[PDB]
Amino acid sequence: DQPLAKDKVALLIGNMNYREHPKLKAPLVDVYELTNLLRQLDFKVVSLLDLTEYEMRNAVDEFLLLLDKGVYGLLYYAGHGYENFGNSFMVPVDAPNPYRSENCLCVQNILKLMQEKETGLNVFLLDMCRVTANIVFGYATCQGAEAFEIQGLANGIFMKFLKDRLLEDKKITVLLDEVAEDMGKCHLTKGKQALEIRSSLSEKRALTDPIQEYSAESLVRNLQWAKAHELPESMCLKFDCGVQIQLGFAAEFSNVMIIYTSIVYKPPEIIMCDAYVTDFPLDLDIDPKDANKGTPEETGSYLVSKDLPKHCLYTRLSSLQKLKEHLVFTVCLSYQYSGLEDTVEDKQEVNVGKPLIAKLDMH
Amino acid sequence: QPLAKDKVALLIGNMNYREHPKLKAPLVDVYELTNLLRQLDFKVVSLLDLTEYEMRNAVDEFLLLLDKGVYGLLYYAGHGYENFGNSFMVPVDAPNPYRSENCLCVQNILKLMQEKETGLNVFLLDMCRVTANIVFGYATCQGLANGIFMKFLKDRLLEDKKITVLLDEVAEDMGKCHLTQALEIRSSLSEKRALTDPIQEYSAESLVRNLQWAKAHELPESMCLKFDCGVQIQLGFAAEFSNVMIIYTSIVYKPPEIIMCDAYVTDFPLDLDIDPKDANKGTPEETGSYLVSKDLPKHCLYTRLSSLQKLKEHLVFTVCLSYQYSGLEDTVEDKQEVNVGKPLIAKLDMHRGLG
Ligand SMILES: NCc1cnn(-c2ccc(NC(=O)N[C@H]3COc4ccc(Br)cc4C3)cc2Cl)c1
Ligand SMILES: NCc1cnn(-c2ccc(NC(=O)N[C@H]3COc4ccc(Br)cc4C3)cc2Cl)c1
Repeated sequence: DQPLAKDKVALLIGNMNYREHPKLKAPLVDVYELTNLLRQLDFKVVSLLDLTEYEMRNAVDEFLLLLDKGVYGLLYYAGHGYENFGNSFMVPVDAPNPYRSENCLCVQNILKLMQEKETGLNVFLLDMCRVTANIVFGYATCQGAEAFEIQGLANGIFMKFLKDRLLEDKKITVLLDEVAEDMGKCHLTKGKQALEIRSSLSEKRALTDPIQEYSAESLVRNLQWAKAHELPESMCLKFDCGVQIQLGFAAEFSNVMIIYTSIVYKPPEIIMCDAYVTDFPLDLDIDPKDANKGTPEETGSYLVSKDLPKHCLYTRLSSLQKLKEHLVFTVCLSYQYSGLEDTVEDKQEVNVGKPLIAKLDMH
Repeated sequence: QPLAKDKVALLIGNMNYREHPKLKAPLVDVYELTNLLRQLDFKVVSLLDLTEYEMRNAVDEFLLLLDKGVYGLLYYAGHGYENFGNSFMVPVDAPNPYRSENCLCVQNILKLMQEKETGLNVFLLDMCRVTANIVFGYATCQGLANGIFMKFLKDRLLEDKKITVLLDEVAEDMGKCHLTQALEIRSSLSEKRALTDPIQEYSAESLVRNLQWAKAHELPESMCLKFDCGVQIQLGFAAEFSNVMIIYTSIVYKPPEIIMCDAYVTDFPLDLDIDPKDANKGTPEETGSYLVSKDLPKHCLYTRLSSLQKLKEHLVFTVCLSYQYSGLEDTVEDKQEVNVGKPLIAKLDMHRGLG
């Protein structure tokens, strides 16, 4: 008979900007594409980029609390990893050089924590660069870039093959076995990408299984998702000179938001009219040289450009998990009247609350 | 179509532990898996009750057969345990409590297998609590019936399907059955390999594998022993396992002037540790032998030699005859020493120590 999911939840972590290790590029595109594919399969997804050790530990611990009886969970990690004494570790962006196991997340410890859950299906996919829980563990490993090799937005090897099979209505073990076979058919993969599948799945479970809504347990999961996806409402700021500026917000990842400013009305007597954002909380570590760009791409934002209106100034806030209080910042306006030489200045402070992952209370 | 350069298998079943509870399922499970693998054209060596050094030597010699393109299968049934995320196979001489140093680390064996250019490497653990293409089945459980794992495995093993798909079906059958025992499958298989793939020989490498198999399966020829009194006794040999041979005696001819006579075997090498109270039985079952009873003639006396891996030199033993002439009261005794060479696993030259 048809297997069903009580619910479907997923946590995706992509680490790229390492303080003491080579920077990676594939986790950005891989996490974004996997988020959209899992959304088509009706997963409630939280996707985080560039997490420190404590951030990673807190995110995994909170994901594990959602794993009630019958729930389908998926944890995906892309970034640096390593093996030591038969144990594999996920490397956070603040890890020292050389790698110390105390500063990394032990994959085996997470599998043991998952083993204690009564989940319908638990999928743990590691895309690293070097009474049953129904756990399926996909361990993909690739070599680090060659220092003297020639290096757009390309997918990593594993995600390239996984995205072609992930939407299939087949048992997840069968599906991953097909992925391993596709990679074995390619000669370019033969020495640069490996895949090991560990499974204790005893039932025909698939990511496409339907979901079985007003219970407290169900509401807790919906509420965590809803908070993590909450963007500030758009604001129309009215200045004394008559100029009106709209402040817009778009989501790229659960901890990455794009802010844009647009001139909605400029009185005829005003010619120059620059609106820009400033005074961001110090926790976010925003470099002002990268804020107020003429295009979203100049802020390092390539994936949500479709959902952004043109003729704005864009700013990328990419460390929202470090925001411990409300997001308070300033919108400055620098303008010049027709027939006059001096530039006039004005500003207003805005409070847009706790956006996206920050709504879950960061500590 | 995928092909195997050759198909080799080593099956170990541990039951009679010195310091741990005795097990029964490995006897039946090893025997049944041997016959199924033989139908799939595997060259199989199946050993029972191995000590630490015996297990290490057998695994090391099995790993030497794993040349490029070969399909290997290693099966272990017996006590096992997990410690620090590592699993260990427990030999019959292991002390209590368990120790990593006295047991075989499963992960160390997987690492040794990882270095081979095998076409397919299957490692199945049935425990009681150029890629290598490794598929690892890890079954754990907490009376002549099969063990749980082998019961489900034997219904699927002969299928012409990819070994990973086949083991996934086994895990699903156990998940349906209320009776069930856990199963974890670890795989790095990137090609469509199956135990049913055909074998693709006169090369030296091919001949080395055939020779190891041939030696491990060599039984002594049947013998007709002729005694001075005219009595003739036929001595027979049957294989139950690679280290377990059944010996049987029968009176083929008794001269009319001999009113009664009995024959029996004695003086086995001390390495074999044969208890004479268990030898010369009227039925094979009384010797602890019930799997090969079909291939044994009736009305013989049976003796089970079950530790052939401990035989260092030729198997030399005595056939005694006690008889009585018609018209006489006293019983006449006679005996003949018999040398049957090194049978089965003993033909591979058994030694003290490691390597
Ligand atoms: N530097 C400051 C700092 C230190 N720690 N943290 C921190 C604390 C808490 C979290 N919590 C979190 O991610 N919760 C998610 C887990 O994934 C899913 C998946 C599905 C659904 Br439905 C809901 C959720 C909820 C994250 C962080 Cl990064 C910040
Ligand atoms: N206490 C005395 C003592 C100590 N060590 N040993 C000992 C030494 C060597 C072996 N060698 C062994 O079993 N070789 C087999 C391995 O499996 C296969 C599989 C397929 C084919 Br084709 C051929 C073979 C050859 C066994 C033992 Cl028990 C005895």
